[PDB]
Amino acid sequence: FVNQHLCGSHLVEALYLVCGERGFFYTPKT
Amino acid sequence: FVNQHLCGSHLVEALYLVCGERGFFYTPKT
Amino acid sequence: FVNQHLCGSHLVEALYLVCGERGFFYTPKT
Amino acid sequence: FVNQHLCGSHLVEALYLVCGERGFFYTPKT
Amino acid sequence: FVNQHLCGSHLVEALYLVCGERGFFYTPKT
Amino acid sequence: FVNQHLCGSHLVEALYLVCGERGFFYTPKT
Amino acid sequence: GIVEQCCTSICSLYQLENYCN
Amino acid sequence: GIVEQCCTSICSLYQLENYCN
Amino acid sequence: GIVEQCCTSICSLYQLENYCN
Amino acid sequence: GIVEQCCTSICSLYQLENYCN
Amino acid sequence: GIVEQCCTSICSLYQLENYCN
Amino acid sequence: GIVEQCCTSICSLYQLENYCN
Ligand SMILES: [Cl-]
Ligand SMILES: [Cl-]
Ligand SMILES: [Zn+2]
Ligand SMILES: [Zn+2]
Repeated sequence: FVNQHLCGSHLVEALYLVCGERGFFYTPKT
Repeated sequence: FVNQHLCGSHLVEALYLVCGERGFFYTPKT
Repeated sequence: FVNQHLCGSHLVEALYLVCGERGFFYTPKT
Repeated sequence: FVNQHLCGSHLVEALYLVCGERGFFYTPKT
Repeated sequence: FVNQHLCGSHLVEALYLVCGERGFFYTPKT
Repeated sequence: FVNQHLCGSHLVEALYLVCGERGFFYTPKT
Repeated sequence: GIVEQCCTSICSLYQLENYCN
Repeated sequence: GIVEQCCTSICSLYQLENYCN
Repeated sequence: GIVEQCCTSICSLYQLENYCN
Repeated sequence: GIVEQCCTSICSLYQLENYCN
Repeated sequence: GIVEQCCTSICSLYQLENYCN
Repeated sequence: GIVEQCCTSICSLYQLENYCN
């Protein structure tokens, strides 16, 4: 896999793809 | 606003949109 | 809900989520 | 180009892509 | 159609919409 | 990581995410 | 409407332009 | 869970907020 | 307008809701 | 093909890499 | 190439169409 | 954190995987 540059909703999409059925938590700073 | 089916990546995109900086958890297993 | 920073297609996605069955109009400047 | 099913947010993303600066309306009720 | 400003995954979405069943190749520099 | 259904634009978004700078081909006809 | 034209049935990008302003 | 609430069934954006931190 | 506001500044869902049909 | 592998059936991100250049 | 052109400048759907299989 | 890292710098899928439940 390649390194990623992901901002905004793109990161969430990436988390979704990566974690599948496990889900994930999205925890921005501040 | 409205009630709609929100599935998969669209669901987490909506969570991103609603929660933003608070963050969120996506835990499909419950 | 949180405030949003939405450019490009992200705004349209947001309008879609917000307006649901009502639909919406997307009217950029110029 | 092609003909395809375009639904939901994918539909409005396509409208954004086709209309861009002209803007568009998404009016699912007709 | 309008001209496009597409970065990142947005370009791929655009290619997907444009090429439909034909598919496409995505070939960034470097 | 996980195995999931990846269809349509979501499929090519995943390919973008996995291949990135290598690029990829999306060839649904095979 | 657009949903019938493009989601339920299929449409081209040209037909999509019908819904631009 | 969220999938049942929002995907299988439908939910509002308010209900979506149930899953924020 | 809203398209520019949300991208150059911020905007709220409530502002967005004004653009629903 | 990819659609069969990943959409109709399921695939991993590793299998997705099969379609990179 | 097209990936850079569309992001640093603009590109058209017609240019994109060149990248279909 | 990861949300900032991936946007201001880069991040890997493997780093992302740490955020799965
Ligand atoms: Cl879908
Ligand atoms: Cl973006
Ligand atoms: Zn989708
Ligand atoms: Zn984006």
